[PDB]
Amino acid sequence: MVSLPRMVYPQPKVLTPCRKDVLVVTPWLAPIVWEGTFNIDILNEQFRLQNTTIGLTVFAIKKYVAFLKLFLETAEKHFMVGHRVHYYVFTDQPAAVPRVTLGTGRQLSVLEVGAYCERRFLSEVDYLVCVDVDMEFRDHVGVEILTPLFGTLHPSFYGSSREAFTYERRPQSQAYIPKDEGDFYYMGAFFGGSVQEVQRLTRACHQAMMVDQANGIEAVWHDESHLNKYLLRHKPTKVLSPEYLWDQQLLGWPAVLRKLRFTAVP
Ligand SMILES: [Hg+2]
Ligand SMILES: [Hg+2]
Ligand SMILES: [Hg+2]
Repeated sequence: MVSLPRMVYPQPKVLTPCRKDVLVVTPWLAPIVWEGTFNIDILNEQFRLQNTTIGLTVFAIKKYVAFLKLFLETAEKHFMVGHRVHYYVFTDQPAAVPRVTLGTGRQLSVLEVGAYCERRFLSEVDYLVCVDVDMEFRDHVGVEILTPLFGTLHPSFYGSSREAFTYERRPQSQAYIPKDEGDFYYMGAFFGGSVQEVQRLTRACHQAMMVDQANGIEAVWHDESHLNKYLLRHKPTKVLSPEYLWDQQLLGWPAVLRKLRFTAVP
């Protein structure tokens, strides 16, 4: 909206790719976010000028409440630092949520479950980021991921052929995807977008899972199977590389990953 201020940074080189070892744009022209593809100063300026607020949601039930301290402490060091952040922790144990110190412009809401409106999200944040709690941030996760709708490449399948993707393969399921279809295998543990697009996705997923239930079938990878069907039919406007969802104990640290940003806890 507003003009960016004068900024000094390296001139982009038209005849010089940022990365030659990986695909940085999908065939529907959505950027695939890898280290080296973005200038975070330009993006930070663009998003701050819009006074962007990012909501980060996590479900922590039963034993999972134990992961909240590290998750939030590391989010404080690496997630959207400099921007407005609203954490939404859905838990069955409100009194067990750790007292974590937050930087300025950041807040946390605890929502008790068994149960208990979506309209709140529309008025409180601009973007929603949905992740799992048994994780920790190890490096920068910022506005470079923000877009109307994004999915993240599952770390175990980014180099796999589509026939190997663990999509739901039974025609009887609403999440069904035949062997000759599919762009990528997205992990269900890290997706997001504008509030409107995220609610559209979760609403579609919920409806599809109910149809399957009534039909006596459960998709091979549950919610993740449906997320993949949804993103196959509604292409994400950005796709995050595995830098954003990794498991070093299980997969090591490949040369193609210049940074390990959000990882599974051992
Ligand atoms: Hg969410
Ligand atoms: Hg669902
Ligand atoms: Hg979904």
